[PDB]
Amino acid sequence: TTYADFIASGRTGRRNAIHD
Amino acid sequence: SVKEFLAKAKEDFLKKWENPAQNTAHLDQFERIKTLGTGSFGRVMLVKHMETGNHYAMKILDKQKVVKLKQIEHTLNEKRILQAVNFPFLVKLEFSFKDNSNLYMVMEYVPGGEMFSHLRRIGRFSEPHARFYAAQIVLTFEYLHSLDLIYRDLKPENLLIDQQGYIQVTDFGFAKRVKGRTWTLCGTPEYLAPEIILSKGYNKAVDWWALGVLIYEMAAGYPPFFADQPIQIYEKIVSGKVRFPSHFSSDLKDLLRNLLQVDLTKRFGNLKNGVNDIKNHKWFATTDWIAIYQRKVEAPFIPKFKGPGDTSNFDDYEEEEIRVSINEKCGKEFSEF
Ligand SMILES: O=S(=O)(NC[C@@H]1C[C@@H](OCc2ccc(Cl)cc2)CN1)c1cccc2cnccc12
Repeated sequence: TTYADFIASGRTGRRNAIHD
Repeated sequence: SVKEFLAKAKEDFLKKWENPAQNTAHLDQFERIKTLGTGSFGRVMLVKHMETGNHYAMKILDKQKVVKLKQIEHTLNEKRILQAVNFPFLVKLEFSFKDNSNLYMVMEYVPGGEMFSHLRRIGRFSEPHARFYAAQIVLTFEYLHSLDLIYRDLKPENLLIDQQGYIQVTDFGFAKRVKGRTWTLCGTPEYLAPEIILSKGYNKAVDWWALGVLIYEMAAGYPPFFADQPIQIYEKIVSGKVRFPSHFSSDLKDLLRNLLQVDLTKRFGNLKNGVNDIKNHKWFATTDWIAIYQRKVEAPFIPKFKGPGDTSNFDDYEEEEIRVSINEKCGKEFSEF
């Protein structure tokens, strides 16, 4: 499932800002 | 009237924008209690103001780290805009000041925690629940955009739930007052509009794309574009194929196709009718925009409140001593702060 794929991903914690 | 309310809001904002408040407190007026959040060049702590006994969230930015990360102008933006705005769903700035080492912005403490925390724990929000939060963002962006401000970091991590269950938006670090186009690559990967990724000039329409991402995430429990690494996220965004959970309503999917729209001539929020395309969409038919603004709608969720200064709705972070050097750092850079 998509939920399972998300929870197994490295991006379920707080996501940091990006900049250039 | 909305137009009349927004014209007066602009008058209020402009006076503060042109004459910013500066140096309205000092570090020794606060007792530092606990770290609530951390970033690349600073942290936010729960503090108590000794003279009033009020608790606040104090954002402490290390000047040298701001400089190293080339976020000087962005940080001046954040403070200048934040001291000038006034809206029910924006965290209010109470004081600001600086010392030899750091910049400080003291804001209202919002004890219910980040939307992010509740969303991850609970898993997803019902469509009515998500709609309640989304309406507040729509009105907030209507307000900000009317002042020529783009926000540029909408995400659940920047939305705090207050004691009444309403949203308060925090973190104006990428907020900018701009008429027309801007070019800086900034934001959070999952929420970036394709224009930003493709290094085009962009405008306030990037906030409306980000609203689409937020609504999707709230209702699904995961964002519409995710992967282990940002480059893979960007590829998914620029392809723009979104798949919706089978449980999303027809109205929800139609709103999101119009927000998550690569084509700027078609993206809701960016058309001739503006924000009213969003406000009058079928998904929002049961929303009383006036009552939301007035905080008269009963919130779907009210946070557990154990008392003044309680931080139970926040995660624990490693604590580090706040050091104030005996030499002034980066004086010229932050002169106007
Ligand atoms: O720090 S908070 O706890 N929550 C928002 C932050 C943002 C994002 O992290 C990035 C970040 C954190 C700190 C700093 Cl200085 C830079 C970047 C998710 N956590 C917070 C900030 C501002 C006002 C608050 C008021 N009440 C409670 C918590 C508050």
